[PDB]
Amino acid sequence: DAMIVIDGHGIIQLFSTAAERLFGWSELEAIGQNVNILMPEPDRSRHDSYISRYRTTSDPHIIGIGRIVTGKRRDGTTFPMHLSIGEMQSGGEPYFTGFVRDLTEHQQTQARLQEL
Ligand code: HEM
Repeated sequence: DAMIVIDGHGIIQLFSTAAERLFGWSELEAIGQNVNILMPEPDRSRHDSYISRYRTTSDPHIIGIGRIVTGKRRDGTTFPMHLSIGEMQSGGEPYFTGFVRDLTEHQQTQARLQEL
């Protein structure tokens, strides 16, 4: 699906091919950018606090729990996507791997069936 790996500060570490197609950023452009560039406000400005809250409390909220959210493409367009993150440790520091399943087609099919 699309895959993104970030470090404990929300910085993109790895960014898969399918992620590039989905979000519109190339791997080099994406890497080193904060994961919040992938979501609209008000979430964008808060994401760091979310990662910060968890880091500090050690109390999971959305770890291993998939939820539907609104993502943002490079061109400004937004779209619903299913997201699940796994926590992993490497080199002593924590990393988070997210799997994204695009849901636009589902949202359109559902909107359309409702309209008809
Ligand atoms: C691109 C669309 C995304 C949106 C809209 C989004 C939104 C959110 C929200 C609302 C929260 C906190 C929810 C709560 O308090 O229960 C959160 C937490 C978090 N997100 Fe995201 N996120 C996005 C993508 C990502 C990705 C791709 C990663 C991992 C590579 C990620 C990593 C995290 C982490 C580490 C937390 C903290 C977990 C916790 O507090 O339990 N997010 N996100």
